[PDB]
Amino acid sequence: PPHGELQYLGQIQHILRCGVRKDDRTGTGTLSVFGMQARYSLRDEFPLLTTKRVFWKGVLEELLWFIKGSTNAKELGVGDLGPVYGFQWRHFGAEYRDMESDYSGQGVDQLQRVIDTIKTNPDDRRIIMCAWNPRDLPLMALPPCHALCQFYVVNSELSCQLYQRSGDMGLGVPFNIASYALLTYMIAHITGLKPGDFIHTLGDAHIYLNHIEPLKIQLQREPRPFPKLRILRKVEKIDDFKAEDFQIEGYNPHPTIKME
Amino acid sequence: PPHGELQYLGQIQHILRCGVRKDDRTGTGTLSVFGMQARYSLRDEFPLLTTKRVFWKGVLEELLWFIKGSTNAKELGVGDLGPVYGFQWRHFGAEYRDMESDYSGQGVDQLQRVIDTIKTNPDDRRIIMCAWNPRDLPLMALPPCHALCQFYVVNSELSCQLYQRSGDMGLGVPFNIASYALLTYMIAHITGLKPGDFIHTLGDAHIYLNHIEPLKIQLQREPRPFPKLRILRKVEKIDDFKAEDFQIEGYNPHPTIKME
Repeated sequence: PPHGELQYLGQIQHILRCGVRKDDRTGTGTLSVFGMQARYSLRDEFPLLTTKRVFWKGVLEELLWFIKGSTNAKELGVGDLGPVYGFQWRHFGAEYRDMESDYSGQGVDQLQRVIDTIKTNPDDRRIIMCAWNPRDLPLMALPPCHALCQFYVVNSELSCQLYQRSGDMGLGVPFNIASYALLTYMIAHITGLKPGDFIHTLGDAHIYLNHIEPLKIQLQREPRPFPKLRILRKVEKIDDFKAEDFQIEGYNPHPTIKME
Repeated sequence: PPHGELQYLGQIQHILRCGVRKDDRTGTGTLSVFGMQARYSLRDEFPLLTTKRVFWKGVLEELLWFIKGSTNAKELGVGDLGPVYGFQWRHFGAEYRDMESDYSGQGVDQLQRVIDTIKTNPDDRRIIMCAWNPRDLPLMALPPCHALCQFYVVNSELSCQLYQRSGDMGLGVPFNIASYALLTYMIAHITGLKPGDFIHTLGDAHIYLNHIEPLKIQLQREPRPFPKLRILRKVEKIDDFKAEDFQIEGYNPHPTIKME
């Protein structure tokens, strides 16, 4: 039964060997492969990658920030931004005044809707929440999402598939694996389900040119067993979670790699 | 270099062996796996599956119908429906009167937008068109799409990833592989690119209980080389394509299997 992180490492190795040169928005070079997918078990372990130390404290704090629906840059330590992955998760489509305003009952609450659907119809094939890159929002009518998150329930287990239209394999991907796995753990918890799988799918999976040498070194590292994630308290509403409620156990990573 | 159809067949075999019982909307039973992906080359071949005869005539005619943006059931042979995968592809968000009405310049033209972005910025990570199941549209505010299609360009090749939130593996999937491969061929053609890969990703990948025995028989069949798809004329606008313009060559399928 091979370690899940071997998928991530093989994807890296695949982009290095077979990726094509392609520029991003800013004209910065990448090696790119289109279409990738990996599956991480959430059953009695937590996919916090071990071939480098992943910034767990930042993962947790930024997810809790997003769950608050905040547009206050200063509320997050790891300023009116307008809409961001929080305002869209909790107040989807509501007309935005300022970050201090009262948005209660305004717009679609995509996150509460996912949780309520899990509890009203676990078979539903439509348990879907999307996030937008803020910069796309004024660019065009009906802009595409950056990321779509689909949940799935069978046998009292909650799985999650995250589809991102692009994925920065060196910096963003390890961080997003941990972030959506954590979201799945929180949702499973409040809905009385057990976490099942996290599945990560990408469109443009890329490695920035300046990350090649650090990733080549990362690839020489053998994964250690994944840690465990324990929630320390019985928590009722998704808004009630605090950073204090979570303990990562048995995390034995290789050293930090700075990318970038 | 294994035949691409071996992916489809292994996915079938995987759901039969490892799928969990799960009911659909109507309470009809399936075996289900969450999260799957396969990649089909579009380079000098066309992924029209060969372990059964796929209804190519219907694939082509229904795609041409969708591209017209029609809501006239009778215009398709393989009645005012309101919004359907055509009205959303061509007139996304426009207020719908009746099927005979003039919708020119009304709503977002997702399909023309994809084509125009390919030609104005081939590096764009946002070349995305979505489709909705008509029945979801009045159910809630901001309903989830049924399917998201992302295009990708590198080295003068056009690839396409289709993510569907659920996929009926026996009936719908072979048909959708051919449909999006064909769309990729048409778009590649008008943008002066070569088709690259079609990547098919699913959320709830399922086999209806009544399809088990026919699929078990299908699995005993060896794939033949894929056919070729030739476009017979130089075509300029996506609206100009006619069924007459397309010829499938070298298609040598095993017999039709009726599912259901």
